[PDB]
Amino acid sequence: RPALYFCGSIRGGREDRTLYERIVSRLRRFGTVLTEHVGGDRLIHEQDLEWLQQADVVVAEVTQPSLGVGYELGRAVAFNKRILCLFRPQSGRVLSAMIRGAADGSRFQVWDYEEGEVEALLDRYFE
Amino acid sequence: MRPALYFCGSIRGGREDRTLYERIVSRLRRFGTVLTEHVAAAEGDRLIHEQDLEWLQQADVVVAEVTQPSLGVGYELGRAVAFNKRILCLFRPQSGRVLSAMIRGAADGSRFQVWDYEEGEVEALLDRYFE
Ligand SMILES: O=P(O)(O)OC[C@H]1C[NH2+]C[C@@H]1O
Ligand SMILES: O=P(O)(O)OC[C@H]1C[NH2+]C[C@@H]1O
Repeated sequence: RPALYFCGSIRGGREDRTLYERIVSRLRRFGTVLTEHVGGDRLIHEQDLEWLQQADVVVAEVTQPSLGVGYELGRAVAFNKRILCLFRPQSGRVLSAMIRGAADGSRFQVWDYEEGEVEALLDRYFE
Repeated sequence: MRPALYFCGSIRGGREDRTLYERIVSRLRRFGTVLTEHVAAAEGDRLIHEQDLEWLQQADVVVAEVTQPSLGVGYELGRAVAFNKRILCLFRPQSGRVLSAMIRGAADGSRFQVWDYEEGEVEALLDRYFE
């Protein structure tokens, strides 16, 4: 059972907070989830990085633009983590080229999806 | 040999601050070679990622305007930290936003600096850091 780290916008905005709760709930079926979503900012940075380094898979919902989500993904790539990013084209946004373009299709995957189907998608990824 | 400076700022996260980014890039060009995806208005995704990452890896200093939330800007900063780069981040409290804890909290006051500023003062701030 993998250790899972979940990334999603907070100070970038909480528009997708309910969807993040669904994602985290489904991820908890497959492994232990660490996430901020359940001094000062230095402590948050250190704690989030600690949990990210411990994870077997980093899962990020990348629809809402966020510096912190991007930063976590950049650190995760440099740590050579297995990464799953989830993006909703129905938002009308174009996903950052730095995230879409970082994908290699194996270790770093980016999946476009419709909101209602996120649980099934996670089921498929996590077998 | 001119110092190599990489400039980060939101694009697909939103172009609200694009005119300000042109001012920053123009000032940075006084101090060294500027590498950036940003193009002055008067002038696939894997290709963009690889090109921007190569420029970042080749830079001495990474300068980011971090007021507009952006996945790409954050990703570049994360890669830059792991690449052992010197980093300067610029944030405007007049936006009313609370800057991401991952950026504010990554600061160490020397090789990763985060400065709050007012828009009309950005050239003077850059002159201070680079002189
Ligand atoms: O506050 P931000 O939106 O910039 O970043 C939030 C992400 C970074 N750390 C926790 C969460 O995944
Ligand atoms: O499109 P985004 O906002 O996600 O990211 C833009 C930054 C990432 N690469 C160029 C620029 O600095």
